[PDB]
Amino acid sequence: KVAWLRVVTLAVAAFIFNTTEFVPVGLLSDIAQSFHMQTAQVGIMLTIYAWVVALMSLPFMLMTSQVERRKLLICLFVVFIASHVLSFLSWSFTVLVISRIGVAFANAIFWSITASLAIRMARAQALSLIATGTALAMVLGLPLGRIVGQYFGWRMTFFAIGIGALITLLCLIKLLPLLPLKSLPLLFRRPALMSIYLLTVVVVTAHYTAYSYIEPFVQNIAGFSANFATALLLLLGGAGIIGSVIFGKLGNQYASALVSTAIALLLVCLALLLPAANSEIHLGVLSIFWGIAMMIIGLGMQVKVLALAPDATDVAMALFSGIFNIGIGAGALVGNQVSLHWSMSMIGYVGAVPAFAALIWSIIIFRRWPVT
Ligand SMILES: CCCCCCCCCO[C@@H]1O[C@H](CO)[C@@H](O)[C@H](O)[C@H]1O
Ligand SMILES: CCCCCCCCCO[C@@H]1O[C@H](CO)[C@@H](O)[C@H](O)[C@H]1O
Repeated sequence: KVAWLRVVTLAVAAFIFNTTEFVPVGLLSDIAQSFHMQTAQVGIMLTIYAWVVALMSLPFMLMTSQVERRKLLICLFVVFIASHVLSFLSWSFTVLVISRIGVAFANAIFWSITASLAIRMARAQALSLIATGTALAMVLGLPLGRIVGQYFGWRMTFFAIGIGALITLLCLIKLLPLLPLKSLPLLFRRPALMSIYLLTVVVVTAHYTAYSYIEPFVQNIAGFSANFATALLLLLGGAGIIGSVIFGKLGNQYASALVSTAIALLLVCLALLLPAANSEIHLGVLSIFWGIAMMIIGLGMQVKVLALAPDATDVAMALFSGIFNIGIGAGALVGNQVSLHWSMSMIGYVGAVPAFAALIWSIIIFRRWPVT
């Protein structure tokens, strides 16, 4: 009953925390406009947010292992809210980026403890309540947040996100009850696990070289309307939900085959992004594949990480999330460079290189370790 109420207030927080990671992709120009930059330069806020989560997610999780979670959640929420107020009234791109380092700290801690808190209250579908909040962040959180950005501006988008957290924080204060390192070398010494981390960083770099700049790409390269970009992002968000269900149905026994097929499919979408940019329905139909491909890739490797480190899922997850974010920041940076020094239309072809590498690498490591 109220058990459900608290797992539910956890899911709305998941949705809120994931939406703010996502929304900069759909406010890049709006943000660029307010600070007089080209849209690609704004990509630095993505790199910098993702690398701070990466370098901190494993350290943060350890240092906060002895803190009771209700006290922990409140502090991370306070940091989160304060940071979004700071994004709203930020007086320089530098101040905006500094606010984004603040939200990165809260996110890093927040994803440490949120699955554990979901299972503590009654369980398997208590966990799916946290995932569906992520899911909603994808198909609703990012698209709606862009629409708010277009009407009210990007600052109000960040301001609204913090207010929602604040409302969520208060529900958590009423609803929450009292909530009372040596694995790295062993995990390092598992080449099958290390190979998945390697795969993860390469393939995520591939995807985010293009995905980070899809908004300026759609409007300034494909030259479609601002509202076409918003629809594409809902397609991608809904395509991700689609990929999420096929994986959930066949992932436990076809994860390797699913991962490599999805990587092949992602490679193909990257290479055909600029060619498909002349037809709005080609881009829209491409993005449906793109969205399906990338979410199957991400969950397949997450399931490999679990299958390879059941003895230490916490640090393995902290490691997986960390290296996943390194690929996020690398994708934005490479995308940033291809856009500034070459052009944003090669964004699809440059992302294709590492996606190809990752394909071959996936094909190799699944031959070498085929039973999980
Ligand atoms: C080419 C070397 C092989 C790389 C394979 C990646 C697994 C080892 C990297 O772990 C490191 O752990 C640190 C924890 O703070 C972070 O800096 C970041 O998570 C990550 O880099
Ligand atoms: C952070 C992105 C910059 C790194 C460059 C991406 C390449 C990493 C892919 O791995 C390598 O691809 C080789 C191609 O020959 C394979 O032969 C080799 O097996 C494998 O080690």
